[PDB]
Amino acid sequence: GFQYKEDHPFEYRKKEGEKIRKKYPDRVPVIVEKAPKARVPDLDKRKYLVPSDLTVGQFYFLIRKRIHLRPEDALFFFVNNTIPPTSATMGQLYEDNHEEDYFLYVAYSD
Repeated sequence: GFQYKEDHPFEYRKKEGEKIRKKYPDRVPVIVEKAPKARVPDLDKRKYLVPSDLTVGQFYFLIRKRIHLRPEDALFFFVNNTIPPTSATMGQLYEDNHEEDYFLYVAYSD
């Protein structure tokens, strides 16, 4: 599973997610890591605070660039056993998929 969940016990993650949701009402907290079997670069930053209206497609645009993919290279997000559509907003994805620690978890893969 996600490295972030190894690096921090549930109770602390939940307290931090609560904190963020209180402090930043129009942002959604996202943990982003490479999928276990993906063959692409790792990012140094895993904790994201993105506008709720940001689309999944825009988030691909940002992630793709940070891992030095070309627009024509494949990239997928895995979110709770699904690939979200590009038209979904991160706010929508958060409401549908956030964990009980109040984070949304997104894996990326080629």
